[PDB]
Amino acid sequence: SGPVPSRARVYTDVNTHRPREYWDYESHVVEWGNQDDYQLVRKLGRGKYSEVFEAINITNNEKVVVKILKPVKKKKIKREIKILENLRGGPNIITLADIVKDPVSRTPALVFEHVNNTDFKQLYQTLTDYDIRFYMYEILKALDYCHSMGIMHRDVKPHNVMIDHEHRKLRLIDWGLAEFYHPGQEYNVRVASRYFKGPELLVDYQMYDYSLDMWSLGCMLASMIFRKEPFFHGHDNYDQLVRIAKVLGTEDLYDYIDKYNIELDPRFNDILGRHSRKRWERFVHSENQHLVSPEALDFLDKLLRYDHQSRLTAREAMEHPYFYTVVKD
Ligand SMILES: COc1ccc(C(=O)Nc2ncc(-c3ccc(C(=O)O)cc3)s2)cc1
Repeated sequence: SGPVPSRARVYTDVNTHRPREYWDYESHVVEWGNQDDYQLVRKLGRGKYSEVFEAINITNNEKVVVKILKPVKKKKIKREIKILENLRGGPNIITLADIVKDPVSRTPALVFEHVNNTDFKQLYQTLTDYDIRFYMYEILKALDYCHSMGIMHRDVKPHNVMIDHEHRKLRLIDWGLAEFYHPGQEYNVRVASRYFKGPELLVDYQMYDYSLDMWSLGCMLASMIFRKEPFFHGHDNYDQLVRIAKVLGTEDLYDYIDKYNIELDPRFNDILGRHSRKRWERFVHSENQHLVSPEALDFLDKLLRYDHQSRLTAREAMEHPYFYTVVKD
């Protein structure tokens, strides 16, 4: 008879108590840098709505990355910009070193610090058990910081986690989907990579929060220790939830939907079927045991939970024994 509302259990009113210019990006006035200080070197990846290039600051010969914002909606540009500024300086948060525009065209471009990212398409291998705990911990720092600042990343995935292994340097990037958290707001469930979409999104529950991001984190932790990227590999959004259900089980999935009085599509109930909750051990093998430990499994199990309200906060996660060595260090 109607979805049960929900609210973040932590940092719930973080933006409510701040000045109106902090989250009101629509009124944010941008200060422009000088476009002529940069020269594009080569195109990297791509994207819909943006063109990313490796570049060089002609003033200091320093490498930099430039994201040209293609014709879209100024609000979206204002949102990412305001967010990037609000987070500037945060631990492991990509640094927005400048903002420029074509004086004639008006086409906006975001200049970021450069990261000599180690090729991930085949790197998470040499990554030792300690390397994972370390980087996971570092990713946690960024999340707790951004969440602390009332902001949801919404696109946590391996591609948005730049890593310069040689320098043990990590950065969380592309805040293109990030949004400000305001208790009781209904958000767009169509964010984040499919393999990293949380149950809440998959069942169309819109009143979600920061917890979306630890689920995505949990997915990354899984793929990393079990050496299966992506861990949950669905064909489409519907199948994505089936992949999760085959691991976490259907009973818990149904208690969750029941709890929030969520209505699922009829056909969806047919494809979910019936599955038992499998034990994580079931996924460990000779090629990934060195990365798996009891602590890792306990931590992962506390991240990957249907009910977003029951997931660990980034802060609580940084306290898990899995990180004993890292912290100690
Ligand atoms: C193989 O060596 C490599 C060295 C460097 C790179 C590379 O892309 N470096 C990069 N450094 C920073 C990058 C970056 C890309 C997008 C965004 C955003 O917020 O949208 C922010 C920062 S990309 C890629 C490969």
